[PDB]
Amino acid sequence: VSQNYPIVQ
Amino acid sequence: PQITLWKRPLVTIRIGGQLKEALLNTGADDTVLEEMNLPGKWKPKMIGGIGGFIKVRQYDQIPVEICGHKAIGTVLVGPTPVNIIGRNLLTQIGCTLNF
Amino acid sequence: PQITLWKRPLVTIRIGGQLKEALLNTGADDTVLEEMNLPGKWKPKMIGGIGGFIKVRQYDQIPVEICGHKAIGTVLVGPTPVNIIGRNLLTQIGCTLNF
Repeated sequence: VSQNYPIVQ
Repeated sequence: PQITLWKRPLVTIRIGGQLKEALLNTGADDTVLEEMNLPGKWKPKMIGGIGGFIKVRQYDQIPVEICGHKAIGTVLVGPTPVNIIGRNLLTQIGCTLNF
Repeated sequence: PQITLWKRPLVTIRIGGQLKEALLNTGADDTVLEEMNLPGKWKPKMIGGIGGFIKVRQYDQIPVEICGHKAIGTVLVGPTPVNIIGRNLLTQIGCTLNF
């Protein structure tokens, strides 16, 4: 499964 | 080039001769863009992020142009906090992490 | 080193007398680790990405050792599906993107 971890506050 | 991480590595890309700013994400498997209009047919897909799974639209073989660099891969269009250029394309342009 | 991106840039770090795998994520602003025990006072915070938001605990000046180098900063600890080393610690170890 396609994993995409951008993170924003 | 060689971009530092003192600030979000946001560069510009011309997806299908159209300009939109996106983030270079070594933490993403694919390239995800916020509601955009690409032609051709598409397959719905499920991808996962920090919070769970979401439904995104899939387009195959779209010509992307990251900082004067030619790349042709799969772009996903769906709700995403920011536009993202994932490893799927970053590789095609010989991008690497060095420290 | 020179991490190529044809596969998740996972590396080994060392924090609180523990070895753990983390992801070199240039797409994250802070550093989020899976639930664990760190010493000191921490404050709440909501961080979000694709999929939603999760409440984390923020600890400051925590000494980390990314795949071989020193680096103390801010480590957020919460229900993250994977450990992530953000741009806050990546810069401290002089990390960059080159394509």
